[PDB]
Amino acid sequence: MELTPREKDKLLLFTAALVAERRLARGLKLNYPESVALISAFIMEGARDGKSVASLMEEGRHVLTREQVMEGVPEMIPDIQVEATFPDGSKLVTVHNPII
Amino acid sequence: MELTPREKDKLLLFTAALVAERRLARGLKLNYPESVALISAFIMEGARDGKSVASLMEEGRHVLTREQVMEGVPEMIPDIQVEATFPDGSKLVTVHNPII
Amino acid sequence: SNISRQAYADMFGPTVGDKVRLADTELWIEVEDDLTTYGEEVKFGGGKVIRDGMGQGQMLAADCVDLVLTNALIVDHWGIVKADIGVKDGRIFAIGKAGNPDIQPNVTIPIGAATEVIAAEGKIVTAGGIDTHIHWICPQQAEEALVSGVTTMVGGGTGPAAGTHATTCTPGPWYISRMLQAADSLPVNIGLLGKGNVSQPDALREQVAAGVIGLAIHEDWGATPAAIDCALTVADEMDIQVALHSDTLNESGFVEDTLAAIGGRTIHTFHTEGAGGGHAPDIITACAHPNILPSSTNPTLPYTLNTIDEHLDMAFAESRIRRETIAAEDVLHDLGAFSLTSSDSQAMGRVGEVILRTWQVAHRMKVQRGALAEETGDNDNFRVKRYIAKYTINPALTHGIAHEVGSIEVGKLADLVVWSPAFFGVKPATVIKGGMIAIAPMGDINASIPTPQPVHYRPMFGALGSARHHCRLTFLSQAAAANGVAERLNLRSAIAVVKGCRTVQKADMVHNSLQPNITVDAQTYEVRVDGELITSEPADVLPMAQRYFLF
Amino acid sequence: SNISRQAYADMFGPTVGDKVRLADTELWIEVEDDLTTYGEEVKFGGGKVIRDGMGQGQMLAADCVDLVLTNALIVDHWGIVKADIGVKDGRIFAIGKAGNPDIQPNVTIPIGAATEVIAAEGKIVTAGGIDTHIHWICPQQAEEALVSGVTTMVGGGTGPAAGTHATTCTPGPWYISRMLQAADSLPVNIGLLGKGNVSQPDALREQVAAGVIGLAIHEDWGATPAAIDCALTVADEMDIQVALHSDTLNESGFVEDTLAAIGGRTIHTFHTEGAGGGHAPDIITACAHPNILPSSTNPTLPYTLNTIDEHLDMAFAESRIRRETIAAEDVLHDLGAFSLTSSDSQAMGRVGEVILRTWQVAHRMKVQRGALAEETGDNDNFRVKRYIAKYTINPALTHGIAHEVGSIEVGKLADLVVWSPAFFGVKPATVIKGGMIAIAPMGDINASIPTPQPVHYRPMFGALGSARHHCRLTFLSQAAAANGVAERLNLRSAIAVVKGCRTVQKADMVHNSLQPNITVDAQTYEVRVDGELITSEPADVLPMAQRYFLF
Amino acid sequence: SNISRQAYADMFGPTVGDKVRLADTELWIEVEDDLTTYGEEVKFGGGKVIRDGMGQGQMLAADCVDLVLTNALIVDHWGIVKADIGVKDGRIFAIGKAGNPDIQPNVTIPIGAATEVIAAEGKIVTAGGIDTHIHWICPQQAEEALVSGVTTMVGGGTGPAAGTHATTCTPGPWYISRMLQAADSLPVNIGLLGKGNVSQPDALREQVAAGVIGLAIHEDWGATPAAIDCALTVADEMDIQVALHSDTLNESGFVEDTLAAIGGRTIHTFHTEGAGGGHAPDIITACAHPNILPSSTNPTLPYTLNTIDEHLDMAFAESRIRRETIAAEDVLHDLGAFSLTSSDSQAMGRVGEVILRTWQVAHRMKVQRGALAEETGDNDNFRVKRYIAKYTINPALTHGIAHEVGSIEVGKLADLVVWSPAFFGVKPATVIKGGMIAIAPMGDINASIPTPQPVHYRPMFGALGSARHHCRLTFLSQAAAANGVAERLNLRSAIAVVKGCRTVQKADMVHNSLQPNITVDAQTYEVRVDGELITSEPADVLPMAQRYFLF
Amino acid sequence: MIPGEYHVKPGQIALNTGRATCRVVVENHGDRPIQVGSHYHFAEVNPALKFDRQQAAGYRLNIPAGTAVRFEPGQKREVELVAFAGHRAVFGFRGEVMGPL
Ligand code: NI
Ligand code: NI
Ligand code: NI
Ligand code: NI
Ligand code: NI
Ligand code: NI
Repeated sequence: MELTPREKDKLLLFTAALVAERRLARGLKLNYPESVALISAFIMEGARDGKSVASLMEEGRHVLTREQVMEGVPEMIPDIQVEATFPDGSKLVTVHNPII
Repeated sequence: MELTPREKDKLLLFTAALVAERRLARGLKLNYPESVALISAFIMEGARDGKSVASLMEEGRHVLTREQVMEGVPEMIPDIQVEATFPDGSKLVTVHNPII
Repeated sequence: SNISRQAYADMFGPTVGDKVRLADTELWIEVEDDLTTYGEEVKFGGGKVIRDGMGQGQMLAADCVDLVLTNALIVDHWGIVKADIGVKDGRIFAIGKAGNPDIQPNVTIPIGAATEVIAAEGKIVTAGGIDTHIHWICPQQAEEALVSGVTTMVGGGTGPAAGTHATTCTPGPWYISRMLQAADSLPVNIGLLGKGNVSQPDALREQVAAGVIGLAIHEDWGATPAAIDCALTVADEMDIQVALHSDTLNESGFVEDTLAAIGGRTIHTFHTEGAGGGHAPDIITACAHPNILPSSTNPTLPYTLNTIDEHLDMAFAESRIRRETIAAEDVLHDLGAFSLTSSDSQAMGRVGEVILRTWQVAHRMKVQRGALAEETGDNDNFRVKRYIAKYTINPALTHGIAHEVGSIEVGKLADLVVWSPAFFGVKPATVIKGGMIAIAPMGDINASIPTPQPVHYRPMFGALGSARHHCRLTFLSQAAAANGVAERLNLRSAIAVVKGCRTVQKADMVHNSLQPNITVDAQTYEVRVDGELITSEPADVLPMAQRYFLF
Repeated sequence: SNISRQAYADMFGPTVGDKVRLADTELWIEVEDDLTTYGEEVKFGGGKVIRDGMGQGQMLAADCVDLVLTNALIVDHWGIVKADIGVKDGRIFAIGKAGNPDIQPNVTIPIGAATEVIAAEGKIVTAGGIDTHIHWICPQQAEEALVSGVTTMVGGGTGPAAGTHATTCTPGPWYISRMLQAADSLPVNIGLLGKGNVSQPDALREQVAAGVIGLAIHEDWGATPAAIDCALTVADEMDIQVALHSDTLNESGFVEDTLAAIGGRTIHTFHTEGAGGGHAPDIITACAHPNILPSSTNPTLPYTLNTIDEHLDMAFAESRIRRETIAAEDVLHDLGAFSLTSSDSQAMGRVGEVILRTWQVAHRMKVQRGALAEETGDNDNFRVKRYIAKYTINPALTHGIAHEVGSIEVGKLADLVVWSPAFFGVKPATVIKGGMIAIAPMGDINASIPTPQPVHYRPMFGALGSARHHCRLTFLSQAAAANGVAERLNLRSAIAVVKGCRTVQKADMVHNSLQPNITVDAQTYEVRVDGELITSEPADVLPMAQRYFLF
Repeated sequence: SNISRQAYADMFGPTVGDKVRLADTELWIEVEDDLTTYGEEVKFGGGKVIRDGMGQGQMLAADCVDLVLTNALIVDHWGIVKADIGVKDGRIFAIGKAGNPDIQPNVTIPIGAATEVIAAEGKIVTAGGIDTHIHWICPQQAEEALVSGVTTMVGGGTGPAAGTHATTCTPGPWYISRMLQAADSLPVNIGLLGKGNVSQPDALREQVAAGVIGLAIHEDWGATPAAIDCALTVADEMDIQVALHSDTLNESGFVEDTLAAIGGRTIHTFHTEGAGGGHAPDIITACAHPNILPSSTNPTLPYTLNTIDEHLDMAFAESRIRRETIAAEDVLHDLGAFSLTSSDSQAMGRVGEVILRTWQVAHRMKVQRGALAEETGDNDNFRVKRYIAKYTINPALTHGIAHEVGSIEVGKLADLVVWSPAFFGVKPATVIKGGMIAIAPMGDINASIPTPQPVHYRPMFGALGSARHHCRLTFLSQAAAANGVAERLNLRSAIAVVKGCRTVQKADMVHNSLQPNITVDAQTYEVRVDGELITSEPADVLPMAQRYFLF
Repeated sequence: MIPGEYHVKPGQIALNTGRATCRVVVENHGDRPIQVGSHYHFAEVNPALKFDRQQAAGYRLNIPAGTAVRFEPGQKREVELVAFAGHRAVFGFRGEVMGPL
């Protein structure tokens, strides 16, 4: 595999997201780190699929709603950023006010 | 648990494989690190089940086909090697030309 | 006897006339020369050639090399050749034919009992990259860069502080000293830059005397003509380099005024295209001057479909990010108008993508513009030499460290990178620092061989304590070296001093000395060279991307 | 011109009269003062104020600060104010108005070419916490504590050995020396405690002379009146502190006998409530004495629904764990009867929850008892000053290191923590040690900015090799310092000596000097102050909990 | 009073006559002796014995031990006994009865204020293992080995280079010096081996003078009679050991010629069975000679169902991997014909399985052949002493370091491993190096106790900076020590010199001195001792495997 | 498209050109296999191989560098030798020359 440090670092995000994903499924209102992890993993998989930066910047705002997260969490996350390898290399995705 | 360094290292392989496994399910053509991670995790679980080295050396070549991976990936992996604890201790499994 | 060419390549690596594809790109190199004597190649292994009385001689340590890289396919600014590489005392000893003079002919690199062996047959060997635009935001950047093949890092900062986020500056004596000490813990060659934004010369001389090898002028600290002229004056007297990030706001004047303040004195212009900073929208015109050493930062290399969308978040937004200059930059690189490539680590740049992106530009340029006028034969050798020079020798020349590193030449520090042709520019097989392997991909530590999964990059002996100190360089200014800064701070690593920063000019940039008559339209932002429009199309897919990375 | 207050807060942080909620608690602070000159605030960035000739002067390094924290909202035992913080030579230089005296008025903190900048607008800045109850069970505790905002650690141990599991003791010269050497590798200020359980003075003097800054008396090694008196005698002559964990079994006598042996001499009583150890069930009465400096360990702070169930596993079980004393403790803290909070790391305490729990107690106390008699105005400023002093200045006073750390005062070591108001007490934005950032949250190392995910705490330059040595302190006893222990062991870090341990008394504890007429009912275990019953209700939910943590 | 044996075992560990199962194997040990005085055992904890005036005395540091391991069940080559272990100055002080002579009888290990305590009741304590076949492919091997219970590592290499992949050689002065410096960063005792394949004596003397403690002769560098004789000559004059990996190809001659070149001089034969290398197919016959010290590498221990299939990838393949010799090897170990076990780290061997596999062989041999002729009583004590000696004292004797380590004897370095009977040989409870815990299983760092999950091995204080240096040994050759190599390279760790390498012979191997009349059939590869056929059956399932590991 | 693929031009390589060579019939008289290396001084190979040692003086196998020739027990075959160059000084092997020639 020859995994570089950044690929291994992203495995941490992926795993943090598996935690949140399971909790959401049980019907829990997600907390701060859970929300960030869940929305971030979504975007990375978006790039894997080959979606464009512009598309993800939009789709990212429709992953979790204000009624799926704990009180105050939406305000604790003014935006979310994550990079991933798109077909045309690494690109930065910024989702402003992801939770509404 | 008293996890030694090698057990923790293998957790990295397992997790890398969870990534590939999900992508394959979506119907994506897997890339280099994804293929290696997926075929490797398969073998480790084989040893857990108690299969012999000889069996796995064969079954390992039937996990992914040339039409499930990106172009050039089969040639980038002349063989795959991974060790796991079989009922009779740690053994090395070598799968030559895993993707055909 | 006789052996077929194919069998020969599989055994000793390609030879004269054979071509090799670089990773999954469209770039093909062709072996221009082979320094071996057919049938006398050295190979290591049971029953092979490198054995006592055979390929290994009876000479003492002083009469033989410490390390030999056998059958290496060298790719450097000076040539793409096949040969054995000898390393002695942490430095490149020779490029020739290795073996035992007792029984072998033409041996120039003697193998003895004290010789360690690295089998490079079928591999491509290159010098370590040199990034001259680092923001020391976090110490983890060195590992990321080392893994990618960059062995030297020049820049400044003090950690995740606002100043460092925005600029490449290690402010003052105290922080400079602290960073020089922290540097001993990093597995790469380091050289610091101080804050050059001051109109009082003594405040700059202190920093140079404290240890910095250059002064970074940044618009966030005030890139005014007074500041610029002041830094350049001290630079001229202390033989250090100045890196500039001009006034994007055009507050003190336009690009012509900045150029006027520079007054024909040597200077390295950071991210000359402008997206990373600089007079909007024509800082790019600077590449036409003889005293200007221009470089690009990597997020804009090469022009792709998502580039623009991405840059907006990373009124003067649209004046700074211009599709027109972004496209032109790629061509200007292909022509040799831009001479360097750098990262701009965590401040609009990716630390581990300097090498990777430089090759992506080369690929896209071949695809779009075909062969260069300098190409000879049916290969891309000249384009490969032009682009590899961008992150190796040219950065080394620009900062006055080319006497120590930058290329595979005898007498230089042995900072080498071994690559498997299928992973060239993406994931290195071995990363050698000062004669010792510092980082390499390593499999199961408990396995019966080093190859079983999981295989990922792990630190090696060359990155450990005192061994690391002995294999890395901390670059000082001539003044700091003279004041005994290394002894005062009790620096443990090897020391190198910079020189020749003021005398380098655009003409000295290897394969990248073009000074084009370039113009930028104040309104449309169109870039024109000799009146002809310069531009390129955005790539939708690139090589060295999704086929190699897990995320 | 003019600017609305809301816009002003969003730009430079809150000012006089504005209130801020601490994390997700009910605690609200209000800016009591602002040291700036409106319109002259310093801000860093492109086009901002901190630029050559503008907010940045022309002075040499000696005439300006090394680091400036702009627009910081300071929260310290002495006040909750808005101001710029200057740092020079690793120490707090000044708290005032930063800028350039050439063009700005009232500048007390000069910014020059040698000045690095940290933008603290909208952030809360505090001193680093000080935990005086560490069990050195593993070296990983330092990172955990540093990330939480604790920059100094006092305690003892030699690793995961039975002695250390149970007590805070580094037994004898050999182990003391070994730990002093190992300490250089840790990113926090350290001071060791030796085993004070001996009735032969010379055996204690050796340990103090070996390097310890205190002696921990623990019941597991025999907390007898003979032992106690012996430790206190040597403490009086060597100016070191004694930390006590009394005889829970009442084997040698009851609490009154222990108190009698102490004989009015200064002593720090560990976990004075008793759950962590001490005469059952009234060790808590010790907080009424003038020579007693009382602290609580964190697993009992604050009283919640699961506290009791949890403590049983973590005949004398029910005599040690008492709901009555557990509830009283929270109130006694709110009143200033208990002056310190500590962890008791991995021996009935959580190393990374000292700060977090102290604020949870404050919250629960406000909720249950309302405003304190000392409150003025409609805020919780006094309660915030009373509680922050518990893990900052008071621990520093108790152990004789308040001359070096403990608060944001000029001349003190620059151990500072920057917090975003929404994560106050939970997850720090920046952790500065000795003038350098030692640990901070950091995103993707290969990203174009330091913010992309995943963001987690990673070590910075201040935690690297020689830079770390220069930014941390190893506290020695006056005798060890005199015997040249640092030179003999070849300690590489900065050295500080303790003094004033014997002269501190309950009255010196900032905002926590109450000596209540407290009684404990031998049978019912009820705690009463002046006859009135002291108690509180167990919380079912707490702030700074599930909203911030992944597990 | 009186106490039942069962209750006694649960409180102080087993005593005389009690048996204990080793992990999940069929091996049962029986306590042969107990050095305590019933009713006077020392126990630590609240209210227990080790307290001031009681089990703890009033003596000064010089008159008491630094560390005491209470109620330890020692398992060493000399006996399986119950006793307290005293450690002073990083070395084994005594094996006896610990306590306070003031009130207790028969105290031989005095406990004082300076004494740290490790509770070993119910645990098995052993010396640290010694692996003499390391390939320094990566520095991560030291952690893997340390966690398994191996505290000393001898071998050679320079990192992941071809030479090191194939051989245990640190080629020449430069690399030797570099590795000696890198070694200070590793938490295990280290001794390097140089490339002994040369027919010029001066080239070997240089390496020995540079620092190596031995010379490894490997067939990949040419294991010719000329080379062998040359290495042995220098070895005889410099008192260093030679490790041999003979000519598998039979190129220069057969095994009898190699033996002839050795000429009755002391030599350590690597992987004497042959699968790892050596004259095909009878290198195994070497174990019959008095000057030969034979060892096995671990991938072939013990013979199981997957062994053969696995080895082919890890014409001369079938000549090297022989089922016949693989099976015989296990028996030859059980008889004492093979005296050592090693790994052959990442070059046909598993670094963390030396101890684990040695016990698996013992188990399988008991199962297949029953009790040894030397057994007395209904236990496996003799077989346990014979096998434990294989990776402890014998390796130490073979390489001339038995004066420093190898067994639990007074005056030796305190390299000890504590094991819970259920995890013996698999996962250690504590790993002590030079008197300090270097690595141990550790739970949640933020937990209220060190036991909550997740529990995994983490580095301790004994593995930190200067503390580590003080607790580890770098073995030098007498010449290197005399030339001041440690001072020249500025080595920071403790130094030990090797001696007695030339005088050891097969007869000196503890419990493994058998010199059998062994023959190997050139065609059928059958191994015969005195004409009788030697063989064993392949195991389908083994203990210390799937019940303990997550992967 | 194959990442890092070669495009070797067709043809052949002539090894050790311009050097004296001689053919020798060799027979393994041992009961165990013997494999000789490309650069091993032939005149000093395993004593069980019967051939004119005098003719193989200063010669090595004329095969590609790194390869070998195996001789099973009783095997007889003709091999081609090529002369050592450089200083033509043999050191090591079985120690029969240890000097020039
Ligand atoms: Ni810039
Ligand atoms: Ni930049
Ligand atoms: Ni306590
Ligand atoms: Ni405690
Ligand atoms: Ni070997
Ligand atoms: Ni080996």
